[PDB]
Formats: sequence, structure tokens, C-alpha cells
Amino acid sequence: KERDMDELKKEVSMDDHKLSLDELHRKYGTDLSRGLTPARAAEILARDGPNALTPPPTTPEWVKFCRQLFGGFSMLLWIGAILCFLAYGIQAATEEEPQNDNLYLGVVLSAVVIITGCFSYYQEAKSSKIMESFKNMVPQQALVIRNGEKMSINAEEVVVGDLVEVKGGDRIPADLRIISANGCKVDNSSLTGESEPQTRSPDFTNENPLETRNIAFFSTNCVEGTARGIVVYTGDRTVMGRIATLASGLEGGQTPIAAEIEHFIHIITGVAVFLGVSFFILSLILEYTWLEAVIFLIGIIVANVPEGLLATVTVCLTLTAKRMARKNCLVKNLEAVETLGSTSTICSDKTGTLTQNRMTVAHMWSDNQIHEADTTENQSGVSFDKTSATWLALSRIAGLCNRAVFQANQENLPILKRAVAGDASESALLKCIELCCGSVKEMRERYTKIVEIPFNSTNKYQLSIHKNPNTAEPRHLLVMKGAPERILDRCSSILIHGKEQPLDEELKDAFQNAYLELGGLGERVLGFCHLFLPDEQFPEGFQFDTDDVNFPLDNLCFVGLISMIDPPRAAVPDAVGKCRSAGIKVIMVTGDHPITAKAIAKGVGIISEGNETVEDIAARLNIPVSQVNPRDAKACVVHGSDLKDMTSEQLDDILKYHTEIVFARTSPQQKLIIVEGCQRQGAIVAVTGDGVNDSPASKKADIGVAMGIAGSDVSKQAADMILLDDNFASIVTGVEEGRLIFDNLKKSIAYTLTSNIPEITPFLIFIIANIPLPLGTVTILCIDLGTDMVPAISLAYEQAESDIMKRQPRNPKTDKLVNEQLISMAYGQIGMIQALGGFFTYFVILAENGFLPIHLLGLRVNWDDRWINDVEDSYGQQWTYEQRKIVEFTCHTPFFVTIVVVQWADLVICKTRRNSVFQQGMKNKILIFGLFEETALAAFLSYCPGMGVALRMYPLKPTWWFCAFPYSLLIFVYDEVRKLIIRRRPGGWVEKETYY
Amino acid sequence: DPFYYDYETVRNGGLIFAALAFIVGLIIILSK
Amino acid sequence: KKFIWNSEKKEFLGRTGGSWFKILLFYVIFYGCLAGIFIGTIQVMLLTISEFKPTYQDRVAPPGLTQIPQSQKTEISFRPNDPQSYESYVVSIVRFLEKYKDLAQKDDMIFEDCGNVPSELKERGEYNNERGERKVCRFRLEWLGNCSGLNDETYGYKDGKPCVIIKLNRVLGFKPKPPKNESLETYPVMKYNPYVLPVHCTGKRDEDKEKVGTMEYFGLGGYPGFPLQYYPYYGKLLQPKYLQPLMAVQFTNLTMDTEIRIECKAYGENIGYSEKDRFQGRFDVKIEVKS
Ligand SMILES: C[C@H]1O[C@@H](O[C@H]2[C@@H](O)C[C@H](O[C@H]3[C@@H](O)C[C@H](O[C@H]4CC[C@@]5(C)[C@H](CC[C@@H]6[C@@H]5C[C@@H](O)[C@]5(C)[C@@H](C7=CC(=O)OC7)CC[C@]65O)C4)O[C@@H]3C)O[C@@H]2C)C[C@H](O)[C@@H]1O
Ligand SMILES: *[C@@H]1O[C@H](CO)[C@@H](O[C@@H]2O[C@H](CO)[C@@H](O)[C@H](O)[C@H]2NC(C)=O)[C@H](O)[C@H]1NC(C)=O
Ligand SMILES: *[C@@H]1O[C@H](CO)[C@@H](O[C@@H]2O[C@H](CO)[C@@H](O)[C@H](O)[C@H]2NC(C)=O)[C@H](O)[C@H]1NC(C)=O
Ligand SMILES: CC(C)CCC[C@@H](C)[C@H]1CC[C@H]2[C@@H]3CC=C4C[C@@H](O)CC[C@]4(C)[C@H]3CC[C@]12C
Ligand SMILES: CC(C)CCC[C@@H](C)[C@H]1CC[C@H]2[C@@H]3CC=C4C[C@@H](O)CC[C@]4(C)[C@H]3CC[C@]12C
Ligand SMILES: CC(C)CCC[C@@H](C)[C@H]1CC[C@H]2[C@@H]3CC=C4C[C@@H](O)CC[C@]4(C)[C@H]3CC[C@]12C
Ligand SMILES: *[C@@H]1O[C@H](CO)[C@@H](O)[C@H](O)[C@H]1NC(C)=O
Ligand SMILES: [Mg+2]
Ligand SMILES: [Mg+2]
Ligand code: NA
Repeated sequence: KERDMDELKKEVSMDDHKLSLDELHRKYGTDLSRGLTPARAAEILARDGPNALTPPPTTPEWVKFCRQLFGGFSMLLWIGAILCFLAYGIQAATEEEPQNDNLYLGVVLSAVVIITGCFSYYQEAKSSKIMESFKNMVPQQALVIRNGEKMSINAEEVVVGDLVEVKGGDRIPADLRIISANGCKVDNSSLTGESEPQTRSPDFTNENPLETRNIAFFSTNCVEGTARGIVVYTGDRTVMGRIATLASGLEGGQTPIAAEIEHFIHIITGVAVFLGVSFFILSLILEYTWLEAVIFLIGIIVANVPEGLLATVTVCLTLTAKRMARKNCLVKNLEAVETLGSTSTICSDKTGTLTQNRMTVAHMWSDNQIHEADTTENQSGVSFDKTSATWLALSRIAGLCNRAVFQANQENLPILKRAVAGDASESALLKCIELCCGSVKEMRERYTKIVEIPFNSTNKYQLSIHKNPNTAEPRHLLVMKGAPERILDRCSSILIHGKEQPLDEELKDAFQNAYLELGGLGERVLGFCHLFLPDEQFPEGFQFDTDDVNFPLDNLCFVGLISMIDPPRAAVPDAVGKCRSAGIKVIMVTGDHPITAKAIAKGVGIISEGNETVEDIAARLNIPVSQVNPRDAKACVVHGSDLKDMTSEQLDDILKYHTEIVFARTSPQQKLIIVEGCQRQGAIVAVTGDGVNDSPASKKADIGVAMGIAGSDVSKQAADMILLDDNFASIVTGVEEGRLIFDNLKKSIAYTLTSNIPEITPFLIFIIANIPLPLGTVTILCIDLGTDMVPAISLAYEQAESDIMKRQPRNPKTDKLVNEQLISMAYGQIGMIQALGGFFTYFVILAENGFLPIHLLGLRVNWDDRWINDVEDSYGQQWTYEQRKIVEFTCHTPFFVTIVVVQWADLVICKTRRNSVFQQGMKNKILIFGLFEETALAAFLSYCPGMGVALRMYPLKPTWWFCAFPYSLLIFVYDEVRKLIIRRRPGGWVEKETYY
Repeated sequence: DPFYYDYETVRNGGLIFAALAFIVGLIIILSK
Repeated sequence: KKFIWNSEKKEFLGRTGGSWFKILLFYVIFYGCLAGIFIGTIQVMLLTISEFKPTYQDRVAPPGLTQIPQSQKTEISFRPNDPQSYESYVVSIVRFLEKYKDLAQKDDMIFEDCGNVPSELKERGEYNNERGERKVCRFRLEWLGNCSGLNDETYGYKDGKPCVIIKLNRVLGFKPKPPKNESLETYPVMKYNPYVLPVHCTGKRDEDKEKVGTMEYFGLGGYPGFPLQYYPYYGKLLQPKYLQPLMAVQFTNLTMDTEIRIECKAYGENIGYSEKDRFQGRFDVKIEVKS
């Protein structure tokens, strides 16, 4: 009965914060100023569990090893090995001197699955081994007030209903209920997704427990100020606890690559049992008994199983995963490497993933003119004109009138990614001055501060006064900053290029429109002004104490507005554009304010410049918003408050009739519903996030991508891919590699599937025409697990035939990894020519040694006999047993060589699916080495001392090595003209029937 | 007698070719 | 999803009718061209070989040594009383010697009377077709004394003390070369070393050599071997109805109700052996006359 437990977690949380202080004191029974007694503390601590998320479900190493020993591809080889021991059981107990070929093969198939499990397991486990090196769990302490005394205990030693105090810089331990605030600003970024530092007030503000201000949250950090509260929720019953436990209990789904592998096995066994059954019935119709026919059935079906294709595909995926690890893109799953390419809808998180999740100085308003600043994390953009008097004024208004400085170790760290204490706004301003205006150390101490006036609770303004060390004027310098409404009410002078002017409305309205431009853009604007103090009314000894009116509040000189916002990450816009360039539907999913979400969406590409929403049209026509037709709005913003009152059909409609969607104010449990909505269409979903709100989303999606450093640990663990460097362009890299490895995979499949026809046809016509065995078992192993290993792996190294980032994403119902065209090529045409080429060399060796092909009919009866040492050929010669068996084995060896020779041309025609070998180019050095290794290995398996003994692969007369050349060249020419007709005729006969 | 094939000549030659074709591919994958 | 059989928009087994015809026609033309190509190349291959000689003859360098009772495991186990116990043997012996009767070798245009004494080799020119159909030297059953008889349709053979004739593997152009007069300890044999290929039987270990008491050999004129006047072979095309030499071996003093191993080793310079092929040159048999 765990279904009800998960269902009670998918629902949005409820609370009881909206209570009076006396009612709360009665419900929890705790002194609001002294707290509770330590006895009651330990009494609860040993009553419901310590304040800490219960550990994740430990995964023993033998479990995931056995996991790698199963699955889709491995299970096929398991039924094959079991069928080998079954056929061997039928062969041992029923006939004399049974041949050890079947058992010899069964153990090999088992070893194939086991070794593949060892390699793949060591790989997937290595990905988690480097993950255990990223958990830097520093046990932090909490400040709890108990028995009237403040004490710092461990966060796990905290109980329910106890007084807790926080200092600006501390992390909120458990979920509290704010009872006494003082300039408290917490960071609910990793949880609800609120970007700007949200303030916390003891009064009840909103019915929703998340948007309200009287609740402190788990894993949130106190940015500035102090606050008191009562611990309402502890342990897993917390907000982020109820989210983490939800992510740990959700389903993973089925990767698309796994579905393609399953369907591929379906076709493989579909034709395997078809040929095995039709030939079993045909064999019984001929002459063979049930005993023999069963062995034939098992042989035909098992032979149709690509034995080596398992490891070649596993390595094929591991190689592509290596390039992911090089670019700091870790994949915990060995198949999730491909999922980015088959993706068609990306649900990205705004704060932390799309944006830098850090307040930064956006624009300026110098000389009645907007000036955009560099808002990149690595500082690689256009710089504003920084050589004017208005700049030297404004920069000092920021470099002096600000309560923000650096810290101890902040000396070698970069200018932006360094720790700064104080307000987020003041930190951003300090950074922009420390970068675009020299330094602030000597620039701040050069002006000895006299008096300061901090921000007010009402009419927020921060002013101060400083001395003037300029060697041109010994007067004073008064500076002030504040909201753009506080500076407009206390100013009359205006600065321009160095001189002053009145507050003329012709330029004051020019200030108002510039305020609404930076305001409607989702940014927070600030005003900076200063005024000279006459040294004749306030000489260099008058200490204007902070009591009464000592400075001229009005007649100040305004320098310019300075807006700010959390900017998007560096390559995020270009990357989003690249995704849309391929056809990937980008949908922003965040729980922040729509005012900022829409602005950042416009600034990254999720909202195209020109497309309007249902509200934008109404605002453009001065008409009620409920009149316009939603079909006229290509894009739409969805307020999460409205999403609560929606059904499945409605969200389906939101995604069907709107191309650009922006979900705002969405709860963590709602992101799950959004992802499921995008999945109800039938498309592939990739959710990129960082905070804990993206944990259930990054878990239910087909693939979850978490940020490596700027993301929490819950969502990072519950994800399928991690961007260790937070470079969002790795998403574009991933989708490129996913489509690349998909097509290259098809090529490797067609390669290994082509060799099956010449591997099985000798045994088929062996039964029909009753000729001596043309191809042995060990030789087949030398082909599937020997020579063809390097070619198949080298085929994965092929590059793009055309621009893959241009074509639309693959359709899951139409574009399959193994379509019926591929089987018509490998099993149908190519492999058939290879089989004929092998039978050619067969008849060549036998006819040259005295057994003409016409005479080989019905000869296997006495040929396979061990004691008939007087078998007649076409010349009348009598061959013994070993003398004719030597010819049979030295006939298997050139058949093996023949397969290698035709596989040369097959590997080259498989290198290009649509292009020509001349167009593409033999630059795949892995493939070149594949051909040379394949050839030299085949030659070594024939001319080495003891091959005719260990493997019965006797040496070959040099004339045999050329019996396969015409068939190989034939295959090359036919497939080349096929790829040529597909080039000149993009119609579809040669395409829709063969082009796989 | 025609009932004898100098197998050692072809075998030794095939081994030398097998060694050369392998080391050539090795040099191929070592572009330096 | 697996009921794509048909629809009202024409699909059968997955595709339409016109598509089935297009694909079937293409595959028929394609496979027809493939068959024609394979046949043409196999024809060129047929043009690279002659009718009077196999190109490669090195895989039959050491000729074999077979026997008449092609036993399932080279073992002769029967009862001296029960006639049905040894029927499988006698049937094969009669069918083998059915082509050696005096009535079978009656045409004088294809048969030539070699002689009652083993003589030198008979080379009938080259192996080409410039000459007509070569002659085959006759070999009457009378040469194998005590293992031929003048019996009726059923050759009443030996129940006690059985007979096992040996035969040298027929090889084209092979000229047998008996060992030099400097015989390196070859188990007492007659002094007719120059015109007959010697073949001597023996046990296999100290036990088999003791159980087998006495052996009597029979051949052309009384020599235990094959006369050189019947070699070399000129192929089935140029010498049809050819009769290779035969030599019988009878085991008189055997230990009844005991399986004993016999190794009949043929000696000569052009006769090789093999530790892997117990039939190349030598020959093994497991006789057991259980009463
Ligand atoms: C009752 C009478 O029995 C009289 O003996 C007979 C009977 O007992 C009947 C008895 O037939 C055998 C024999 O012909 C040998 C004949 O042998 C063929 C089938 C069994 C094989 C072991 C063998 C060697 C290749 C091998 C198959 C098994 C397959 O599964 C393969 C492993 C398969 C692969 C699958 C894959 O994944 O890769 C390749 C391709 C072919 C294969 O490589 C060929 O299989 C046939 C079933 O021949 C004996 C001589 C004696 C007296 O007359 C007595 O009175
Ligand atoms: C062939 O078998 C006959 C028996 O039918 C053997 O004739 C006997 O020979 C011995 C001498 O070895 C005489 O003592 C007997 O009197 C003979 N008996 C008969 C009935 O003739 C003959 O020796 C055998 N031939 C060979 C070459 O061993
Ligand atoms: C044939 O073999 C028998 C043995 O089966 C020989 O006769 C035996 O000789 C030993 C003495 O060495 C006696 O102990 C046995 O009693 C004899 N048995 C019989 C049945 O006589 C006999 O000498 C052999 N004869 C020939 C010609 O080889
Ligand atoms: C031993 C002998 C008799 C077996 C004969 C099997 C031949 C006739 C079979 C084997 C595989 C078959 C082909 C398998 C693949 C294709 C593509 C498919 O979409 C239509 C059928 C078609 C075109 C088949 C035509 C007939 C075919 C070539
Ligand atoms: C249209 C053109 C290019 C096709 C011409 C066919 C050529 C390439 C084919 C036809 C017959 C073939 C030959 C058939 C006979 C022999 C002898 C044999 O023991 C080895 C193979 C060898 C040496 C073949 C080499 C390639 C060959 C000459
Ligand atoms: C299509 C072309 C470019 C591929 C080049 C590779 C060909 C020409 C090479 C690959 C393997 C080679 C063979 C390797 C083995 C033998 C046995 C040796 O004792 C004599 C040479 C001989 C008979 C070679 C003939 C040439 C050969 C067939
Ligand atoms: C072999 O030597 C013997 C004497 O040792 C002699 O009688 C016989 O004629 C010789 N045979 C040949 C062919 O030289
Ligand atoms: Mg986030
Ligand atoms: Mg295979
Ligand atoms: Na997952």
C-alpha cells in the first residue's frame, strides 16, 4: 500500500502558519522568548527521528552487477546459450560420438554476456565513483534558544516546536515559522525558485505557504538580517523533504534507445524463428527424423543471433560517453548518452539553469541615455563608454554609498565568482565597480566617511557624506541612493557631461519613460544622486551628527538610474537558438514571478521577438483580454495559480495550440504534471534543472540534466546526466552526439547483420543439397568475435554525412533504429552476395582437389562418416577420413577469408548511408586499421604453426585469396550506385525501399 | 613428385604479410 | 499493433499489393542476375580444370589401406555358428568382388592379361586424350587363394579363421615404390622385393601379437602385396572399370571369444604414415570371433 503514500506526496503541501502568536504557542506549547527545556528537546529527538533527510536507498554492488548481466540484448544471448545446451543435450544422449561444437559455443555465448557485463558494469559504476567525490557534506550547526539560553547544536539535534535564531549568512536548519524578523532576507532560490532574495516577515502574508513570508524553509540560506522562529516541520516532513522523498520514489521509465533495442530483437527473433520453423518443417518433409530436425531448428534460430553485436554496441556507446566526460558532461547511465539526440521537447528551469541565479548590474541611465553592461559570467561582452564625467560621478556614488565589501580569502578568486557579504544589490554594484572602474579599496578609503543613514523601513533611502581629496576643491561630498521614487521627490538639479541643469520636465519625463522601460523589462532599478556641500555653511570641522536636518534633502544632483537582474548564463541564448534550430520545443518551467520569467524568456529565445501572448494583444488594442482568440497568440504564459485548476485535456490543448510556452509560479509537484503533459503527446522530454523543485521533474523525464555545481544534491543525484561545468551549451553537444551515435549505430548494426547470411547459408544448403559442410562453427566464431570486431567499432567513429543539427528530431513511430529497409539490405541483398562469394571459393577448392561441384551432391552422407576411408571423387581417387576432412577444414578457412574480403567492401559501403565513398572520404583511421587488422588477423589464423590443430584452420594456397575479389568489388559497385541513385533521385523508390 | 606442396613457403610468406599488414595499420593509427 | 494485416486502404502483411509486386519483381530480377553471375564464374572455374588430371594432388600424398568388411568401428565381431551374425560382412565382400568375376572381365578391347607373375610398372603413354581408352589389366579372383573359392552366388567364406583382404587407395598417376633391398627390419617376407608393394600385418602390443597365432597372406602368384604391373592409375574417364590389385589376409590361429587388435602396415618409400590418420599407409582392425 505505497501507492497512497506516493499520491499524498504528488499533492501540493498544506500548512497552519496563518495563526496568531498565542494560538501557535498553544498548539506547540513553547515559550516564545525562552524556548523549551532540553529535556523536552531530547524527548522529541528520541521520539520521531533526528532533523535530517533519511539517507537515500543504498544500492549494493552485487545487485547492479547482476543488473548488467540481464536486459534486452543480454537476455537474447542467454536464451541462445540455453538453447545451445538444450541442443547439446539432445545430441549427447541420442547419438554416438557427439560433436562438441554446440557446447563449445554455449560456453562462449555465456562468456560473451559475462564479459560484457563486467565491462559495462565497471563503466556505469565508475561514473558513480566519481560522483561520490562530489559530496562535500560539511556538518553545519544550528542556533536554538532553549531554557532562555542561546546554544549552537547540530542540525540533526533539532526537534519540533523550538525557538531558533539565524544570523545573516547562516543556513535555515528546519522549516520554521517566523515569529520575530529584523531586516530578514532569505534565499528560496533552490526550493520554490524565487530568484531575488525574498524577505521574511512574521505577519501572515499569503494563503500559500510558499509565497508567504512567515515561514523559513529547509536548505534555504539567510542572506542578511536576523530572525526568530519556531520549528514547525522537521526531518523528511519538511518541504524539500517531501520533495526529495517524492523524487526518490518516482519511476525512471524506458530510455528510447532501450525501446529501439527491444524492437530490434523483436525483428531478429521474428525472422529467426520464421526461417528455423519453415526449415524444420521442410527438413521433416525431406527425410530427417524429429531428432535431427530439432537440432536443425535450434541451429538455424541460434545462428540468427548476433553474438558479437552486444559488446560492439556497448563499446559503441561507451566511446561516445568518453567525449561527454571530456567536455565535463557526466552520464550516470551508459545509454542516456543517446537520449539528447532523440529529444524534441526541453523543459528547462529558469533560475539556476537558464539564468546565473545571481543579481547583477544590468543597465545604467547616464546622460539621459540607457547603457547596457556586460552581464556574462565569464566577462566576454561589449563594454559601455566609460570615459565621461557622469561615469566618474555615478561610479563613486556606487563605490562609496554602499554597505558591501569583500572577505578574507577573496584575493586570488575572480572578480565576479568571489564571495561578498551584504545585500545582493550592493554586492552586484560592488562587483561592477571593482571591474569596470578600477578598484574600490583605495577608492573607498580615499573618502573618509563621516555620517551614514541606512535604509529606512518606509521611504527606503541610503545616504552618507564623505570628504573630498580632489586637488581642486576642498568642499564636502554628499551621496544618496534609493528607489527611483525616493530620488525624484528630493532632487532639483541634474548632471550632464559635467555641468548642472534644472529639473525641467522636458528631460524629467525622459527619466520617467526610462524608468518604465527598465521596469517593465523585469529588472529592479535604483537611483543614485549626489550634491556638493558648501564648505562655507559646513566647514571642515562641523560634525553633522545623525539627529536632525543637517544635509539638503532637496536640490540634489541626480546622476543616473542603475537597474539590475539575474542575467542568463553565457552561452544560454545561442544554445537555446541551436535547439530551436533543430526543432526542439523549448519550454521554460519555473516557479518564479511571471514578470521576470517572461523577460528572461524573451532574452534567451524561448519567446521569439515579435510573437505576442493573449495579454499582449489586449494591451496593444486597449480591449478586455477575454475577447481575443487564443489562436492569435502563438506564445502563452501560464500562471501556476491557474494551473492548479486545470485538467489533462486542458494542458494537452495548451501544448497543442501554443508553440512557445512559459510556465511560471509552478510548484515542484506541478513540474511533474507538466512533464507528464508533454509526455502524453508521445514526444521525448529532457528536463534541465538545479534546485530541489526540479527533482521530480528530472526524475520522471526521459532524461534529466542537472547542473554540476550550482544545483542541489537531491536533483543532481536523481538526474540522468550532469553538467559538471554548468555550461548549458553541453546540451547542444549532447543532442548532436545523440543523433550522431544513433545513425552510426544503425551502420554498425547493418554491418554485423550482413555477415549473418554467409554464416548460415552453408548450413542451410548443407541440409538441402546434402553437400559436405562448407563453413564450420569455429570459423563463424572467428568472424563474429574476431575479424568483424574492429570494423563494427570503427563504424561508430564515422562523422556526419550532412548537417545533423539541421534536420528535425526523429519520430518515435516512423524512424526506427532497425527498419525493414535495413533488413532488406543486410539480410536481403548484400549478405546474399557474400554467401554466394563464399560458396564460390568452396567449389573452387573442392573441384581443384578432385571433387567437382556436380559430384558434391548427396556426398555428405558418406563424407561425414569416420570409417569410410575410400570415398570416390570425380577422378576416381580414394580419399581416407583425415584426407577428406583436411580438405573440409582447409575449405572452411578460405570461406572465412572470403567473408573477410567481402566484409572489406561491406565496411566501406556501410561507412556512408547516403553519401558516396568519394564524397565522404576514407579518413577514419580506426576504420583503416580495422581493415588492416581484420586482414592480417585472418591471415595469421591460417598460416600460424598449429592452426590446423588448435582451430583446424589449415593454411591456404595463395590462389584462394582471390576467389572472393569479384564478389567484394560487385557489392561495392552495386551499393555505390545505390547511394548514387538515392543522391540524384530523392524521390523514394531507391530511398524508401533501401535507404535505412 | 607432384604429390608434394611446399607449404612452408606459403605459410612463412603469409606470416610475414600478416606481420607487415598489422604494423602498417599500427603506424596508420599513430598520426604523430 | 500487430493487426496491420489489412485495411480498407490496401495493405497485406504490412504493404499494399502494387508494392508487393514491385518488391517481388525487383528481388526476382536481382536474384536472377546474382544466379547468372555465380553460374558464369563457376563456369570459368570449370574452364580452369582439366578432365584427365586433378590440379592439386598433395592432399592424398600417403595412400590409404582399406579392407573389404567396412565395419562400423573396424571391428569384426560375429558367431562361427549363426549365419545371420556375419551376414553384414559376407554381403559387402560379395558386392565388392562382384566386379572381379571372370564373366565381368570378358571384353578383350578394355581388358589386358597382365600375367601370372608380378612384373614392372605399365605406363600407357601420357595422360592426355590423344590415345584412345586405355586398357585395364585383369585380376581374377583365383589370385586370392583360400579367400575366393568357386562358390555360388554367395561366397561361402571362412566362419572360423576369417578372411580380410586389403586394398591400396587408387591414386591417379601414383607409382608405388617398394622398399630397397636394404630392408630396415620388415618382418619376414618373400624375396620378391622389386615388383610388388609389400604389406605385413601384426598385432599392436605384447598381448595382441601373442593372441594372434598364425596369419596366411594371399596375392598374385603367392606374394603378400600389390603387383607393380597394375600401376599407375589414369583416372576414371580414361580407365573405366579399372580393377586395382587386391591381397587377402587370413587369421588362422586366433583366440576365440577375445577381441584382438591387428595392424596391417604397408611398406614402401612412396607410402607414408600419419599419427592422426590411422589409415594413411597402415590399417587397423579389431577381430573377435566369439563362439
Ligand atoms: C540409427 C543409425 O544412426 C546412424 O548414425 C547417424 C544418425 O545418428 C543421424 C546423424 O545425423 C547427424 C550428423 O549427420 C551430423 C549433423 O551435423 C550438423 C548439425 C549439427 C552441428 C553440430 C554440425 C556441425 C555444425 C554445427 C551444427 C549445430 C548448429 O547448431 C551450429 C552450431 C550452427 C550455429 C549456430 C550458431 O549460433 O552459429 C553457428 C550452424 C551449424 C553448426 O555450426 C552439422 O547432424 C545430424 C543430426 O548422423 C549419424 C551418422 C548410424 C547407423 O546407421 C544407425 O543404424
Ligand atoms: C586352403 O584350404 C585348404 C583346406 O580346404 C588347405 O588344404 C589343406 O592343406 C594342408 C597343408 O597345409 C593339408 O595337410 C590338408 O590335408 C589340406 N586339406 C584339404 C582338404 O585339402 C590349404 O592348405 C589352404 N591353402 C593355404 C594356402 O593355406
Ligand atoms: C595354435 O594355437 C594353439 C593355442 O590356441 C596352440 O596350441 C596350444 O599350445 C600350448 C603350448 O604352447 C598348449 O598349452 C595348449 O594346450 C595348446 N592348445 C591347443 C588347442 O592345442 C597351437 O600350437 C597353435 N598352432 C599353430 C600351428 O600355430
Ligand atoms: C534455401 C532456399 C530455398 C531459401 C529461399 C529463401 C529466399 C527465396 C527468401 C529468403 C529471404 C527472402 C526475402 C526477405 C526480405 C525481403 C523484403 C520483404 O519486405 C519482402 C520479402 C523479401 C523480398 C524476400 C524475398 C524472398 C527471399 C530472398
Ligand atoms: C564485368 C567484369 C569486371 C567481371 C569479370 C569477372 C572476373 C573479375 C572474375 C570472373 C572469373 C574469376 C576467376 C575464376 C577462376 C579463377 C581460378 C580460381 O582457382 C581462383 C579465382 C580465379 C582467379 C577468379 C578471379 C576473378 C575472375 C577472373
Ligand atoms: C582490394 C585491395 C586494394 C586490397 C589489398 C589487399 C590484397 C591485395 C591482399 C590482402 C591479403 C593478401 C594475401 C595475403 C596472403 C597471401 C599468402 C602469401 O604467402 C602470398 C600472398 C597472398 C596470396 C596475398 C595476396 C594479396 C592479398 C589478397
Ligand atoms: C636382395 O639381396 C638378396 C641377398 O641378400 C638377393 O638374393 C636378391 O636377389 C636381392 N634382390 C635384389 C632386387 O637386388
Ligand atoms: Mg533552479
Ligand atoms: Mg554471427
Ligand atoms: Na531517469
